[PDB]
Amino acid sequence: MRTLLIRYILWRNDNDQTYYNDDFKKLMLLDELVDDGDVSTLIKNMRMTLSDGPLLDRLNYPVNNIEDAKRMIAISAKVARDIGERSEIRWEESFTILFRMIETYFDDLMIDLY
Amino acid sequence: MRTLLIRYILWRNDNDQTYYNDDFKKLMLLDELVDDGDVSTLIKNMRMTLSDGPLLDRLNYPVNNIEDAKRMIAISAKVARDIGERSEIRWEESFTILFRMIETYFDDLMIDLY
Repeated sequence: MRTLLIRYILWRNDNDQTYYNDDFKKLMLLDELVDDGDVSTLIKNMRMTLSDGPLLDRLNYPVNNIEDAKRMIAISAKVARDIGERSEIRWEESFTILFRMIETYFDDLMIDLY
Repeated sequence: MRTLLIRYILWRNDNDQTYYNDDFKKLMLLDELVDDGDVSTLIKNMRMTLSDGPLLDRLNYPVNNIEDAKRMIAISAKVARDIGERSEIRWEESFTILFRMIETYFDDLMIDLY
């Protein structure tokens, strides 16, 4: 789950066909859980501050249920997409926080998705 | 370079052909720079301690030249390979340290490799 999620988020960023996998299709369904307006707001802030700061702030939100986790994956995915591949983001820092929150839900997320 | 290296190390760990890229061939040539005996020693220690601790210790070594960086990538790659896919390693923590040391060499590593 850790690997798959890293691979998926990175893929959402650059859209490199050479790194696409069909397991991404299921994870892509989680996008409906996140409003595009929230993503736009987040991107605007990231650009305003020239940092992943606003993304890390969103990732530092509490995760109390699997739906909360699904949303964090989706927000990471849509931000990754919308920010653009040129964006010099230290992705491992975002993954550190994302997984710090969602790690426990990995077993259930895997069942829920596949 | 950050993305490519994340993708390469993760690929070395699971050997999933669906995540392979031709750019990995060049990075695989760096393996000659690292002795297999050092890797064996490191793996033995990781297993002894049930942690990535010994890997993180190796990654915390100083990087004074591009060859030092090339070796850190190679040690990360061979450890990733030899440890096995089942290994519950928080890869992002290893990437945090690896990139903390090698980040500056990214531009030169890219030229040197491609």
